[PDB]
Amino acid sequence: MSHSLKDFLEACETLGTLRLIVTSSAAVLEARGKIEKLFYAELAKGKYANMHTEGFEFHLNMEKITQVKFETGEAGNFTTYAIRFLDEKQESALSLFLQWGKPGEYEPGQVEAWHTLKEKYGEVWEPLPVQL
Amino acid sequence: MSHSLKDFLEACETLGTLRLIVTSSAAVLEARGKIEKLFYAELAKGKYANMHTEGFEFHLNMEKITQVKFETGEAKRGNFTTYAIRFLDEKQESALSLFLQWGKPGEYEPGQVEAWHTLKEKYGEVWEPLPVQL
Ligand SMILES: [Zn+2]
Ligand SMILES: [Zn+2]
Repeated sequence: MSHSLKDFLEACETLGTLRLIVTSSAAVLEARGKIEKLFYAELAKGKYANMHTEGFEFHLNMEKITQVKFETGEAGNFTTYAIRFLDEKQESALSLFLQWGKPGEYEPGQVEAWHTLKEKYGEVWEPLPVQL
Repeated sequence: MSHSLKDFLEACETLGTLRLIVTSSAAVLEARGKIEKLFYAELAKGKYANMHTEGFEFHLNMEKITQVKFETGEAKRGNFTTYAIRFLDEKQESALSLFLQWGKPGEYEPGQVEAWHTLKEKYGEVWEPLPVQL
């Protein structure tokens, strides 16, 4: 399965509140927010998807993402729902988790929206070449 | 010279609102907030500095930082001066950058830039963490 990473990122707006996770060699930042109002720009280093919210800013070099995977886990006694954006080394450059309110209480239709994306794009898939 | 990374992170509370930047191989996340209410924990992979706010959670493996550098830069959009603290790993790559958070372009909080220079003078423009201890 091969799909547009741009289309997919925009489609993540349907997931409601997310926990966006980016990890370096030594740090982790886990930001709470909804994906929306994405803007794109091409630079020397890559073709970027970008977001500016009140609490945080986000940039994704779409050209470096080789595969996207859906994943569930266990937290409390409840299921977690994640989407991983993997790089050439098969390491997660970005992870998106559905964000609950009180522990395990997801937003109405949120878990459904996640399954809808997984069914539409597939369990694991590779992005098509990026064109801005 | 060498200093305690723990003491340094505690001292960062004096810098007011920061912009915490963590970069992976392909993504950048920037979160706005003061470095305050830090808590430490020893995990399997090492001693971590952490923060929990409503908007974000932050974790730093202190044992992986080999060098810390103060840098004044210039913003791409605005052409205004930026003030950063970069936490380098063993590859001399920034595992975390803390920027003074600007309001309007080049606008900082009262005493904030002076506080950055004071911290820089106290720790040095480039310094190395001591073996991590809480
Ligand atoms: Zn940015
Ligand atoms: Zn966390």
